[PDB]
Amino acid sequence: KNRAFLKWAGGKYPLLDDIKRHLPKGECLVEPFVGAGSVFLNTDFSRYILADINSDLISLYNIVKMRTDEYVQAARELFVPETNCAEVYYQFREEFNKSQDPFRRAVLFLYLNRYGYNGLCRYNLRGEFNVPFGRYKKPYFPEAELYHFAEKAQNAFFYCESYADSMARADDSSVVYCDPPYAPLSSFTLEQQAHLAEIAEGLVERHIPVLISNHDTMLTREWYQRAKLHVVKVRRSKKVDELLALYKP
DNA sequence: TTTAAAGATCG
DNA sequence: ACGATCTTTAA
Ligand SMILES: Nc1ncnc2c1ncn2[C@@H]1O[C@H](CSCC[C@H](N)C(=O)O)[C@@H](O)[C@H]1O
Repeated sequence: KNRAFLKWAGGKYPLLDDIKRHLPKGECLVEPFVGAGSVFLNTDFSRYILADINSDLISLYNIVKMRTDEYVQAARELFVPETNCAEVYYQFREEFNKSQDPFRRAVLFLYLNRYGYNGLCRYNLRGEFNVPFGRYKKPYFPEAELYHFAEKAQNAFFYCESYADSMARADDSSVVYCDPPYAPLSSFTLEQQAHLAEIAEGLVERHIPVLISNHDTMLTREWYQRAKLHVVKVRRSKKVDELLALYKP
């Protein structure tokens, strides 16, 4: 199982085996919520359509793809012992929020992801990254993970857009996998959760397969009722299980 | 300016 | 999911 170079929510590494089992074969893979791209990095499709609402995330991916060697040499210089302290971290975080250069922002973004608190990605209403210092012993520089991403990305297109627009890029030879933000166990609204299901039912009706992963709750059962859903027992957090909704035509 | 409740901030 | 301290919202 290949590892992503970013710390990110929805790593789904223990679920990668289960996703691949229920993921239909196809020419292209559409991923509306790509995030760290663990599925993209652990599958074998000829083409990829990868999208996310996070503009920093998509901008980083393009730069890693198009300017690989340049980016790696610049980002590696930030992973040295003297950058592992609060004062330097908050200046880098400020430099990121004031930078207008996509390349420089992409470099700092990896630093903030690996040195930041719990690898979180948080913004205020001004679009300013405000995650505090993480205080780790020795943050890992994912050089191998970076180069592997860049190679894999040669057959991929990245778009910063909502799920509705990205899924509309799907043709007959494409498969769609969806990993939306988790459903409430007790932001991404409930309407969007149900909307995603509606669009999914549209694609199948049109001969495009769709696979959706989420928690196993009462709401997810109802949203994904028109799909041959399967369950997997991760069983921890009450104990909650993961639901895999498959819209096979 | 008053005001009570809600939302936003960021370590 | 935390919390002291900001800003916001409406009459
Ligand atoms: N409305 C939207 N349209 C497209 N992408 C979205 C979106 N809302 C959130 N996303 C992206 O989708 C990704 C989901 S990763 C979330 C995985 C898992 N469900 C969890 O909640 O932990 C995030 O990186 C986020 O940037």
